[PDB]
Amino acid sequence: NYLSQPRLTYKTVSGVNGPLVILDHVKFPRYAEIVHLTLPDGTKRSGQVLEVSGSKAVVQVFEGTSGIDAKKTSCEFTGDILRTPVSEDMLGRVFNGSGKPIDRGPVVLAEDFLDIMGQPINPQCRIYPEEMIQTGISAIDGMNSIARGQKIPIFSAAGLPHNEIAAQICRQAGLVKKENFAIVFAAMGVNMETARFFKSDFEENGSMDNVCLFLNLANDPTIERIITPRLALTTAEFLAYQCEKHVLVILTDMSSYAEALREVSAAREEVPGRRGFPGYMYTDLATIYERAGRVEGRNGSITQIPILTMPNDDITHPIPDLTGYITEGQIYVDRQLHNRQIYPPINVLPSLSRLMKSAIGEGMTRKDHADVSNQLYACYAIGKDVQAMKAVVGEEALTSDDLLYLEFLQKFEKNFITQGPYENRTVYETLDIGWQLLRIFPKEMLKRIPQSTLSEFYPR
Amino acid sequence: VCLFLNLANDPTIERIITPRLALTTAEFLAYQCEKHVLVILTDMSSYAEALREVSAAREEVPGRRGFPGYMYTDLATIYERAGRVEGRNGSITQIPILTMPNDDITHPIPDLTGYITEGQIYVDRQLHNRQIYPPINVLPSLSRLMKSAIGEGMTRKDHADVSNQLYACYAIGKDVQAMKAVVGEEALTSDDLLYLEFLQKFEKNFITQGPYENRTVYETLDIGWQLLRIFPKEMLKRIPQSTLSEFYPR
Amino acid sequence: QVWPVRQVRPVTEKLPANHPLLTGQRVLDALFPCVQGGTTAIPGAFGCGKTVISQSLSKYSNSDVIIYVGCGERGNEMSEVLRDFPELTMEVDGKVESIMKRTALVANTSNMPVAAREASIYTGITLSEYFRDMGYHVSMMADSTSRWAEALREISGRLAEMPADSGYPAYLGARLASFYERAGRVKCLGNPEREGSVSIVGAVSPPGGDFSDPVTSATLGIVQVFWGLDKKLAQRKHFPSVNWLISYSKYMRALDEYYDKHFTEFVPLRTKAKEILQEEEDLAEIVQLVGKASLAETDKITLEVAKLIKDDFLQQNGYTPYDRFCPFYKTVGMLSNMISFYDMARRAVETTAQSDNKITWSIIREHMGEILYKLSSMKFKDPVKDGEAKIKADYAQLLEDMQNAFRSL
Amino acid sequence: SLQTSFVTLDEAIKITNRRVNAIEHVIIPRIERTLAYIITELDEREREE
Ligand SMILES: Nc1ncnc2c1ncn2[C@@H]1O[C@H](COP(=O)(O)OP(=O)(O)O)[C@@H](O)[C@H]1O
Ligand SMILES: [Mg+2]
Repeated sequence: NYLSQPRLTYKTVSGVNGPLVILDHVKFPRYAEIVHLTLPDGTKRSGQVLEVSGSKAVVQVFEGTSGIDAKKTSCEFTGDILRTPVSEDMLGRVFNGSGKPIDRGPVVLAEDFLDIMGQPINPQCRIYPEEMIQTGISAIDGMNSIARGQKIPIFSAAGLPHNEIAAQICRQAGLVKKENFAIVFAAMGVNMETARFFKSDFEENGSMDNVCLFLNLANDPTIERIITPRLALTTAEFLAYQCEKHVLVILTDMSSYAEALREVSAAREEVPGRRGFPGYMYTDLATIYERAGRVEGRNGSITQIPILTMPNDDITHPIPDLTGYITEGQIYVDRQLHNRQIYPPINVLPSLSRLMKSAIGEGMTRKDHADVSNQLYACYAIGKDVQAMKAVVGEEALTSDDLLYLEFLQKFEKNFITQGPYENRTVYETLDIGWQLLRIFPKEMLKRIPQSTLSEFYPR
Repeated sequence: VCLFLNLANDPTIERIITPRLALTTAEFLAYQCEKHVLVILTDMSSYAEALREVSAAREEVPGRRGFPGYMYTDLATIYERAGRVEGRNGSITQIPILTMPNDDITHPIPDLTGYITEGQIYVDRQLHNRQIYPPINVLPSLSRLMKSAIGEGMTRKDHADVSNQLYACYAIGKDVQAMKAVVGEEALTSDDLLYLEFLQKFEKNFITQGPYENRTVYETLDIGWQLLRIFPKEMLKRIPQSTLSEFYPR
Repeated sequence: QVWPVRQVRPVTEKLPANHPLLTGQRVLDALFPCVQGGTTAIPGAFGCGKTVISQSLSKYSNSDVIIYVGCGERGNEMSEVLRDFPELTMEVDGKVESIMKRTALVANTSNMPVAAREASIYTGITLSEYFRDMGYHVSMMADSTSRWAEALREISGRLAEMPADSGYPAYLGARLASFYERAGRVKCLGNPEREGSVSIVGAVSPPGGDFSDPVTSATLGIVQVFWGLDKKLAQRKHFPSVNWLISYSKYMRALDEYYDKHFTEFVPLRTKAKEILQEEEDLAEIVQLVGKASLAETDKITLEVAKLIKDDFLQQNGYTPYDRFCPFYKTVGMLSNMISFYDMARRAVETTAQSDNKITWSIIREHMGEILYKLSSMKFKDPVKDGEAKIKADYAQLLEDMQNAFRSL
Repeated sequence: SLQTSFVTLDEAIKITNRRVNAIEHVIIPRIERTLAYIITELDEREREE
C-alpha cells in the first residue's frame, strides 16, 4: 500500500501574496495535500494546500514567500497529506518547528508515519483522570491540584516569570506517595534566551535523554507555528498510546500560535472573528488541546501544560477566553504579586483546576485536603475585600476580625504562595503549612470546614 | 503681509491646498529672496477635519476617531516646511493654531501635532474663565529649542535656572491647591502656604499682562526673581549655589 | 562587500549577555539596567525625553560604535546631532577624539517618503551587524519604531489587505520580533576567534500616550528592558521622565556577578531604594484621602526619603555640566549616603519612640537642615571639573557630618 | 461631660467632612474619567469592525 505513481511538477504559479502561492492547471487537486517548491536559485521550501477549486489550488508556504516568482519557481505535488515520521529514538533529540534535526544528528529513521492531525478517540474509550501529580508547588498542589491526563494552561503576561514556573514543574513533577515523565516541548516564536534557558536546564538536571524538543524561535518563519504543536502532539501520542509512556507536553506560547493563524486568515481575506482572529479559532485550538488524557487498556497518558501571554494582561481577550472553554482550569500568573517580588506570582483567585475534586481526599492524598483548600480560598477572598475597604477608611475603622483576615492575607502570601525555584514541597507539607495559617482564626470563623475535620486537625 | 482666506462657506477641499499655497510662497520669500518669514496657519483643526472628510469619501484605512491612517505623515509635510538652511540668509518660522475638541489634548489633532512640532503654547479655559490674559498655562506647554536659545551671550546667565525653578514652584503650588480642596486651609503647613502664595502671585504678576504690554526678556526674568525670592534659598533646589549667590540677594 | 538588508548576517554562536551598557543616567544605570547585546524599548507620550535619552546614550556610553536611525522624526534633530557630536570628544591614549569618528547616522525625516522608513530600519541593523562582525560592541538607536509600523499600515491599506488591531497589518508583530532578534552578544564568523555585540534601543510613540497601543503592546512582548516614560513627570520638568513603578529590566540577575566583583556594596542599596519608593507609593494613596496627620514617624521618614530620592537621585538635567553624564562611582556614592541617612533616621526614631522624651522626623529636620541641604546638593558635583577623588572624599565627609549629627541626638 | 463630648464630636466632624470632600474631589472624578475612556474605546472597536 504505497504511492508508487510519479509526482507531477508544475511551473503554473499565478499569484504570490503574503504567505500564499496560488497555482492553476493542477490535475485533480487534493485538500490538505503537501507541496514542495523549488526557487530559481535551487532553494527548496514546503507547503500545504489550503483551498481547491477546479484546476486552482492555494498553498501556504511554511518557510515564507520571499524570492518566489511566477515563471521559474516550480511546485511538486506529493499525492498525500502531512504525515510525520515517528520513533522512540526521538527522545534525546532537538528539532526545529518543521521537525527537521538541529542537534547535528541524522533525520528520523521511521518506526511509523503518522498524520499530524491524529485520529479521533472514541469518548467510550477514554479513562477519567484521578492520579494526582505532585508538582512540588503549594499554590498548585494545595489549591489547584493536577490529575495525570488533565489539560491546564499557565495564563501569564509579558515580563512575568512563566518559564521558571514551567521549568520548575518539569524538574519537580511526579506522583503523590503515601514512574517518571517523558517530556515533549514545543516552542513557537520564543527568543534565543528562552530556548537556551529550557535546554540548559534539561542538560543541568541530567534528564535530557527523556525529552524531545521542537524549537521555532522569533527569527524562524511564522507559518511553521501552524504545524509545530501538531508535530509535538503526534510524537506524544506515539510515545503514550503505542510505547506506553507517561508524557508531559509543554506548548510555550499559544499566543504566538494564534497570531500565525491570524496572518494566514487575513491573507486569505476571510470573515474575521473577534480582534481579527479566525472565526474557526475555537475549533482549531480544540484540535490541539483535546489531544490529551488516558485510553482504555493502554498503560500510558498525555498531560498538557500550554502557556499563554495575555496581551494588555486581559483574560477576556479571544486567546485566553477560548482557551478557558476547552482546558480543565488555568494557573494565573500575576503582575501584582511579581511587582511585590513574590515567587511563584500565582494568583489563587482566578486560578482553577476542574479535575481536582476527584484526585484528592482519603487514600488519594489526605481527608482534610478539600476543606483546607476551600477555607484558604474563602479567607484570601475575604482578605482582599477587607484590604480594598481599608485602603479608603484607614486601619482605625477595622474590627479585630478584619485584622485577622489582613494578618492571614500577609502570612498566606509570605508562607504559602512564596516558595523559591528549587524548593519541592510535598502535598503533606503544603496542607500542614495550610493549617498553620488556618490557626490565625478561632474555630467559629472556619465555617467552610466540617466539625469532624476541625476536631481532628485544628488542635495539633 | 500676504493673506490666503478660505471661510466657513468656501469649498472644504480647497482647505487641503490652502496651507500648501501659503508655505510655497514662504519658501520663495525665505530661500530665494532671503527674507525672514512668519507663517500663521489658522485652525489646523479645520484642515484635519477636511482631510478626514476627503479620506472617508475614498474608503481609506481609519486611525483614531476616524481620522486618515496617514494623518501624521500628511501634517508632517506641512510642519517640516520651516527653519534655516546653510549659505542662505532667510528663515521660515511657523505658528499653527489648533482648536482641541472638547478641550482634550489627547485627541488625534493636538496629539500628532505635538509629535511633529518643536513644542506648543497651551491656552487654558480655566485661566480665561478667571479673566486672566493671556490664558497661557505653562505646565502643558513646551519649547524644544529653548534649551540652546538662552543663557550667557544669548539672553542672561540665570534664564534656564529661573525657568526650571518657576516650573517646580508652580507645579508644587498646583499640588497644594488640589490637596487644600480635600483637607482645608487649617491642615496646611507653613511650607504649603509659601507655594500657595507663589501660585497666586505668579498668575497676577508673571502670566497676566494685557494686549499691548510688551516686556523685555530682562523684565520677564526680573519679574521671575521677584517671585522666586518668596522662598528661602534652601527651598530653590533646581538652582545651583553660584546662580543663587549672584542673583537671589537683590 | 554588499549584503541583503532583509537577511541576518551569520555568527558562529550567540552568547549570554553578562556586561552592562552604561547610559550615564542614575535611574537606568542603578534602577533598570541594560547589557551589551540587550533589547530595550522607550514608550512615551510627546515631549517625554525619548530623543534626549537616545542622544545621551549615543554621546556617553561604553559602546565602540553607534548607529543612529531617525525614521519618521524631525529634520532639526538630525541637524542637532551633526552640530553637537563633532565638538564633543572622548579621551583615548591621553589624547582627545571626536565622537563623530565612531558614529553613523541614517535619516528619513517625517516629510520624506513613507516606505523608506522600513528601508532605514533594515539599513541601520545591517550596518550594525557589519561592525559587530569586526568584534565591536555596537549600539543601534531607532528614534521611533511606531513610525515604521505606521508605514506598514499605509502600504497594507493601499494593497487593500484585511487588518489586525487599529488598522495595522496582521504581520506587524512578526516584523518587530524578527527585527529585535538581530540584537545579541556573539562569537563572530571566521577565524581570528573574536566576539562582538549589538544592543538595540527602540523608542515608541503611543498615540494619546496610551501604552495599550498595538505597537507598544507587541514591543513589550519582545524587549527585555522597558523604560516607561510619564507625561506627569515631564510636565513637572522631572527628567528623565522614567516611571519607576511600571519600568523594568529582565537582566538584573545576569549583572549579579558584575556588581559582586566591581561594586560589591551596590545590590543592597538598589534593593532598599526600590522598597522605599514602593512603600511611599502605598503611603501616598492613604495620605491623599486621610490628610497626612495619622502617619507614624517611620512613615514620615519614608515619605521624606522617598521625596529626597525622587527629587535628588532619580532626577538629572541632561543640558548642564555636572549632570550631562553621571559615573557609576558618583551614582553608587550618592545612593549610599541617601540610604545611610534613612537607616540612621529610622534607627534614631525606632530606638527612642518608647521613651517619655523621643525623636521625631520634625526634630531631625530642625537638627539636620544643613545635612538635608548637603544631601540635596550632592548632584551638583561635576565629574570633570571635580576629580573622582574629590567627589568621593566629599561624599565621605557628608557621612562623617551626618554621623556626628546623629551622635549629637 | 459637655467638654469631653465637644472635644470628641469636633474630631468626628473633621473626619466626616474630609470624606465628603475626598468623594467629591478625588473618588467621583476618577470614576467619571474611567467611564468616559470606556465609551471612547467602544466607539473605536465599532469603527474597526
Ligand atoms: N534629560 C533631560 N534633561 C533636560 N531636558 C530634557 C530632558 N529630557 C527631555 N528634556 C526636555 O524635553 C524636551 C522633549 O524631549 P524629547 O526627547 O524631544 O521628547 P520626546 O521624544 O519624548 O517626544 C526636550 O527638547 C527638552 O527640552
Ligand atoms: Mg521624538
